[PDB]
Amino acid sequence: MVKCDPRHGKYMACCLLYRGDVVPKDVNAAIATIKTKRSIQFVDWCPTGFKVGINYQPPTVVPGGDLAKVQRAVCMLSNTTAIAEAWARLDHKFDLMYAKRAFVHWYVGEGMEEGEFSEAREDMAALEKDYEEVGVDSVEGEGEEEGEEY
Amino acid sequence: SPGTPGSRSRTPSLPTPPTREPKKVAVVRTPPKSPSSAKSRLQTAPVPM
Repeated sequence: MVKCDPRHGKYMACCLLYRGDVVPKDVNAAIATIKTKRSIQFVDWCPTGFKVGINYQPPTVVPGGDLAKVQRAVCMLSNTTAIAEAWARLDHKFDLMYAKRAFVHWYVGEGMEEGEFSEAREDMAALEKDYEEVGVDSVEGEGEEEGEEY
Repeated sequence: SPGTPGSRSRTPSLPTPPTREPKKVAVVRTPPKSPSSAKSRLQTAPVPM
């Protein structure tokens, strides 16, 4: 529900919330199945990468809706470098308006500083590099593509 | 002027109308008030780094 490719990012933390007719062993098996499909790479500095919650009440759809009804359902909150890479875009659209100082008088006109925009850009650029440092998880490798001679 | 004996005719002939005179009349006097202007412009957008 955010326009970023998770396969391009790296997973960092997940909370999974379960509703309705749900079995703890089947939740365990579902999450174990994700951890064995390690192509869904989580950070190597946090192997214990899941939180779980389970509640007995199934979801209700408000009449006039379109969502199918279900005996059980799943909600997730996920932290991943992909959504900071979406922020790195929103910052390079700020940068383009500020590189021509477009619109800044509608905000300096309220008794802000132009100095505030320059502060804000730099704070954001520091955040993108904060996320770059934790994208760099110093995970170990697997193999080479070629063999050797003797 | 010599002529016939006795009374001779009494003729004036001074022509009344003015001759050619200095009135040329047709000269340029008042052209419409007309200034030329060379003009210039210089583009001045925001130019940060």
